[PDB]
Amino acid sequence: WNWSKSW
Amino acid sequence: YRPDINQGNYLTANDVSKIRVGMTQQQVAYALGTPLMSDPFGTNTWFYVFRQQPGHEGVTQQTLTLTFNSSGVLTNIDNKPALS
Amino acid sequence: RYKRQVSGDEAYLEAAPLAELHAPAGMILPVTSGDYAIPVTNGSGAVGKALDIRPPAQ
Amino acid sequence: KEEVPDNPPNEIYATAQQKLQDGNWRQAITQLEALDNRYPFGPYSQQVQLDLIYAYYKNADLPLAQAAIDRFIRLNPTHPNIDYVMYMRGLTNMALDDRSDRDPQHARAAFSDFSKLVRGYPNSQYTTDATKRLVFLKDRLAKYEYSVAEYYTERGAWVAVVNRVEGMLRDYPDTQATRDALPLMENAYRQMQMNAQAEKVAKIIAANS
Amino acid sequence: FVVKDIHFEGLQRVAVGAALLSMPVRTGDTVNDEDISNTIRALFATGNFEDVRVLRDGDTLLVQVKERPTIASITFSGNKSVKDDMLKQNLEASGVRVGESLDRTTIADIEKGLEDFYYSVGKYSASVKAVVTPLPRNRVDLKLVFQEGVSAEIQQINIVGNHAFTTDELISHFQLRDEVPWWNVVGDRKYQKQKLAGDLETLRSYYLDRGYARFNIDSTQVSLTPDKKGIYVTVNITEGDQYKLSGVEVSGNLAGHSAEIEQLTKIEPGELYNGTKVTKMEDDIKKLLGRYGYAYPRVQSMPEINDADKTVKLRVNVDAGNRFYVRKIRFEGNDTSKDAVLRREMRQMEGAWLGSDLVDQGKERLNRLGFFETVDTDTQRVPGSPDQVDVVYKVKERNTGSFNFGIGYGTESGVSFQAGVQQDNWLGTGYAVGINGTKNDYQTYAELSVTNPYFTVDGVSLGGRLFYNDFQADDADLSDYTNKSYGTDVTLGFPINEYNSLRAGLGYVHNSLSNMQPQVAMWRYLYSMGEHPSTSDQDNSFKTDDFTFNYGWTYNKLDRGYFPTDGSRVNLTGKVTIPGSDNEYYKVTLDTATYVPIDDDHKWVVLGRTRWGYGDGLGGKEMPFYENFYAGGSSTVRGFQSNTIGPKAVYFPHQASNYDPDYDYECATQDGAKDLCKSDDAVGGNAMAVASLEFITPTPFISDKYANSVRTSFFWDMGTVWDTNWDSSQYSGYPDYSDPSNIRMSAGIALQWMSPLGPLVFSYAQPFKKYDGDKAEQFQFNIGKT
Amino acid sequence: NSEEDVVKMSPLPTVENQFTPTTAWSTSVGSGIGNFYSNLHPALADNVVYAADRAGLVKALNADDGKEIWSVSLAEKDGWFSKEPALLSGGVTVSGGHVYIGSEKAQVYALNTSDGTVAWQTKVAGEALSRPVVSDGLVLIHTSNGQLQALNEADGAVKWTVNLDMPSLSLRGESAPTTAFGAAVVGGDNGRVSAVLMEQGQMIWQQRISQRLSDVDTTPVVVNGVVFALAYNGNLTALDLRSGQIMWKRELGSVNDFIVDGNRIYLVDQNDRVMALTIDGGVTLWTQSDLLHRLLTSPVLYNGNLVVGDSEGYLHWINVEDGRFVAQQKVDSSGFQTEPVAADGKLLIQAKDGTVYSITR
Repeated sequence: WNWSKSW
Repeated sequence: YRPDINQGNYLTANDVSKIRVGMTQQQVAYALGTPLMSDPFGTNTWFYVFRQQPGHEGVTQQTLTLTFNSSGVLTNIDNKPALS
Repeated sequence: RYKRQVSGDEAYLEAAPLAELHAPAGMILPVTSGDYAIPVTNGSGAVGKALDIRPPAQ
Repeated sequence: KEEVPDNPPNEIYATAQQKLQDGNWRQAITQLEALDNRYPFGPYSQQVQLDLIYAYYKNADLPLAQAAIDRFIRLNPTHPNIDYVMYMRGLTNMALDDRSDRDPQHARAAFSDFSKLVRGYPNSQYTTDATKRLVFLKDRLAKYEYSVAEYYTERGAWVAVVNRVEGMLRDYPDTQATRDALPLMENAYRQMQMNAQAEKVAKIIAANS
Repeated sequence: FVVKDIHFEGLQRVAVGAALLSMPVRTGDTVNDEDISNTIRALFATGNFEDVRVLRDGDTLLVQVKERPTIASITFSGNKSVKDDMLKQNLEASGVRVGESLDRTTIADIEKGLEDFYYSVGKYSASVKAVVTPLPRNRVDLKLVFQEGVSAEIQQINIVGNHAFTTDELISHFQLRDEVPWWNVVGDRKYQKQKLAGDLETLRSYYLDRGYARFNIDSTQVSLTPDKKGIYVTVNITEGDQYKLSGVEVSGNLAGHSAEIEQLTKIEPGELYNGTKVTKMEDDIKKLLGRYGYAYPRVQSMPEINDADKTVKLRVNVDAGNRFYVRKIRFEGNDTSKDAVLRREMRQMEGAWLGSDLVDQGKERLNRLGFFETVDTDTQRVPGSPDQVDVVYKVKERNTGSFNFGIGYGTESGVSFQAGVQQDNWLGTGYAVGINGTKNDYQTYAELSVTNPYFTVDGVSLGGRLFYNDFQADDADLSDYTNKSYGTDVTLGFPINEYNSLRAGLGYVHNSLSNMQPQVAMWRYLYSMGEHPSTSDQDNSFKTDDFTFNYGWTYNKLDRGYFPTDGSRVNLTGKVTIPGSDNEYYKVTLDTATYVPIDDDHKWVVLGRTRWGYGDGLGGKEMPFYENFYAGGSSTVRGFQSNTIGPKAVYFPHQASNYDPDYDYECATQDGAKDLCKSDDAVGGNAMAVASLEFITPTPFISDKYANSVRTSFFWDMGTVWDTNWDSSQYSGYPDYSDPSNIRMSAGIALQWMSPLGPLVFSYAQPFKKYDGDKAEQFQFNIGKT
Repeated sequence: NSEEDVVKMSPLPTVENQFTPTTAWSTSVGSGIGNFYSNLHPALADNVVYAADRAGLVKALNADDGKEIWSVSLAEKDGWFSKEPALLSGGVTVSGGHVYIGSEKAQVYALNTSDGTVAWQTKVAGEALSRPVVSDGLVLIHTSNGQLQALNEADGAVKWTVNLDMPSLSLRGESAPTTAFGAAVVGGDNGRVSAVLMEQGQMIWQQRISQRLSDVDTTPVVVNGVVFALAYNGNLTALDLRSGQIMWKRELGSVNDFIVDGNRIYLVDQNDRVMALTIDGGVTLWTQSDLLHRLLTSPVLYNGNLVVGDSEGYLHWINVEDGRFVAQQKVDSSGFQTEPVAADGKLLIQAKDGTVYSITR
């Protein structure tokens, strides 16, 4: 999956 | 490894032979172009440098120094086809 | 934001004075063109937290 | 949500002034915005606008301060106390500058603003601080130019270094960046074998340090 | 009517002087009906008044005017799919904004404007309602109630007039979609004009690349169903016959480069006309002319079509411009990233003759950096100079930090969690710091990395990395031993060709091994290191420190990252412990993949993969058993249980930890074991050789619209792992594990694609050549990519 | 993640059945027209019912028992594996021992009523979305490019073509011309009702009856020398068949067809309001707004009552004199979209699953 939320 | 490094005016080896001694700044500017370097320290002089340095092939430079007079008339031309 | 929370509020810096550039004999330094010039200002106003920037009563 | 009771302008203005004196900002913006919206053409709208500009600037909402200052200059070019607005615009731009390598456009805007203030109203009370900030901004711009020249010396371009240092000498002749960057121009001339110009630059360097 | 005084009734905001200036009529002049009407019209058009009434009193001209209420606030309700800020921006652009006046007759105009905006964004049945709330001080509040409705989606993209290519094939490449399966990731199913234009251009390029020079799109239709919940698209076209390329001629002011240009326009007589090759030829001529100092070398192609013999004869017109010199490269918008970070990505050099291709390369590189939302270029002519420019780059910056947490599954590794926090532009300096961690069925890895991508202006990098790695062997189908290691690393990197990338560096690694199951393989290596542990128990421990020098090399020619169809990747890696470390061994590995398309559309492909490896000790010692090579699994040899190929353990007779019946023990002492004991659990060997031949074919039973997003392969993998130091003389009874002729093969099928859960790969292999001990596993799969 | 509609679908009305309807037979055709928007529907001729599906299949059924007479698949197959859909979208028509069917590939097929063999097949300018009208030994097709073409019944070659302007955005579907006194009156997707001579295709006249606003006409009808034309989101109008001067107009727009009987005009507004206007001046007699936003179908006058389908599949019988519901029935669960056909005392309707239903009482 791999979610990627930026600061 | 690096990209190509280019600097200064592009001298075609044909325009440089098209300028004699006795013309004004306008004619030399029309022939070769506007120099990327000058002599700001008082005296009037135009340095057409054609320097290039591609990927690991050394540096090749052609220098052309034009010395004008007080009235903007070409007085001296000094050509160095390669750098020592 | 956090970078501006210090500069905006009170932080102030004083830099070194400007000194003219001497021209050796037999040559002239490039003309200045006066693009970025600092005119001489008389008087002694406040500076560095001594100058209140609160709006006046008008 | 920070609702403001429909009190008369006098009481709400007094509360806003007291809050400004206390040292609290976030609420002052709310009260002043409410007052201005409720009385667009009120008896003292201009003073409320000035207080709002001050609160916005000191609350770190610089874009709103810029917009308010632009509006104030547009509407009232002849306001007797306008020098304060120019000084506040200069402060806002200089704070947006917030790092000498990063882009200087805000430093340039601040320098232009402070120059206009000093040349227009030289007898005001913000003139000395204006000049003290102008000196620093000039030095910062010169440092940025010297940074670019240093990078182009690293890269290997000997006509960008010469041109940029010549531009620095043309625009910023009496700063520290120029005196620190003259050797870069000397080296650039030396590496292209323009020994006469290298000697001229060495003459310039020797006569100073 | 002579006027002696002027008065107004109702002026609150507008000043008396401004109003007097507005009205052409002035005090002390004759006034008639025409003047009054004109003044009333002027007041009406001012926008500050709703009703204007000008009447003449006994002597004075009294004016009754109702100033429009001023706008105080705006509210929205129901803008689920529309952001409030952009809706407010649209309103203010339309004209209605805070501070100004509100008209009581322009409500319909605002309603229709918002309706137009919703029709633009996709919702064709949206409704908007405006509510006006008066408030004291002649103020007004405008509330908007939105019923967005159901968005309209594409139901069909049809093409009529195509006889050579089926509709599904042509639609496969379009951006607009009509079928979006749940098990695939193809895209949304919405409609936008820009997408339609781009897709028409894509179709034109699709035909023009096959020689249909006379191609022409007659007309495009877009239709809605009566309920406005579906969109039908049609593209009436007309395709001609295939055309051959007879020849090419170049004419213009080439600037004395005909000899070097006529070489670029060589074509085999009888080639099928192409649209991509002609564009590439134009680009090559442009690059040749720009390499000589020209900035804007215009090039045009005007094909001549002869239908009698079906021949296309190009006519290239080349207009090489005049040189322009850059004087300043200015970057604006980089409020965080230092100037050098942006400037070191430039191919164009300040102080040099201009080149458009170089400027575009610089813009593309800045985009590829990833710190900027938008990078725009602007070449501004310097005033007073005829041939000098300044190149300005305007960059909008992102917040480059990131958190990320991923989950994956797979038979090879079980449930695998990953977490990480990364900063790619640390303080705008260009350093890319990060902390990463992974945890799967048989290890836990945690690293802290700090990379400087431009340690030297040329491009040489310099990275460092701390890492802690815990490895449980028993959970990976190996002999029982737990290995907790930690260490540092520093590595350079020298990009040398844009494909090759050397890299050399140092590193320090400390390994603590414990809970080692007695067997021949390790205690042939423990004895080398001087250890003399007891083989009757498994309460062992061994700590080693190594100072390795890691070198490598890469070569990445693949054209596409995902589903490559042509190219070759090679990857050589090494390792060697410099003197002073406890261990003394050298290790080498070589991975290879090569794709060889066997058609013109790159649909049938041949993929050859290889993986070689060899390592051994130097000073009379052996390679550590925790660095061995394991073969077999979902990636190396499909069809064999992960880490099963190679030598098998030969356990000693040992007492277990806590023996208990009903539990299988590796022939411990309490089972009547009195000699060396065979086993069927792999140990890995110090020499690896694996190969794989794969035939990639189009998916057979999938509709051609999205049959290019699923890759089907028929593969034949083979491999072997052997232990070179094994001595066959002493252990004669047991199999010879030092023999490399024991090859293991397995053929089967493989499917791969991308699902919303991540990259899914499935494989079914039937090992038709395996030796005693090997454990087969027909069905393997990976989901999610950690 | 949620979805909502601007207009709420009206609740299913409750009614008492004065008569109990039934279902004589229900044959299945392959996959019906699916979820797409098509004009495909059955037709009757000499006690036999022809039906088709979007896939390409065509079937002939007995109108009394549902027995199959013949079946033919029009999807060309390039071997035992590949099978390209035929995309039939032109309403089935029958005349003189033929079965004319349109298509979305700009093809017009003319099957034989005897054994289903293709008598001829022609290529037209665009997607032949309209009903293939038949008259004066010509087959009129209204493509999706606005081009009205007239194929020959016997040969199958385009005899003449007339170009009608097309807008940027339009409503899916095309108008089927009605022919009267040797002239075909057709309404394009540009809001223009135009009359064309059949001999060559000379535009006799063209009138705008419209009012991003689109419109469509969908088969204006002719009676006693007056043409009634109803334009979507426009206004119903009565035009003179000879001059085109607007006789009377009324602000109401729809796409699905209407009907005229005696001195009454029963139509279905776009908002699903079954109304009955008067020919003389268009003064309404009654309105049945109880089915608002139910996505009705074109009404059919069966046994003096309007039968209309809907999205859920319920079939409603409503009276004529006053507008009171007379009955309702649950026929299919997929839903009804194609117009019912009433003829020879037989009412037939095709669902979205292709299951042709025959209704009675």
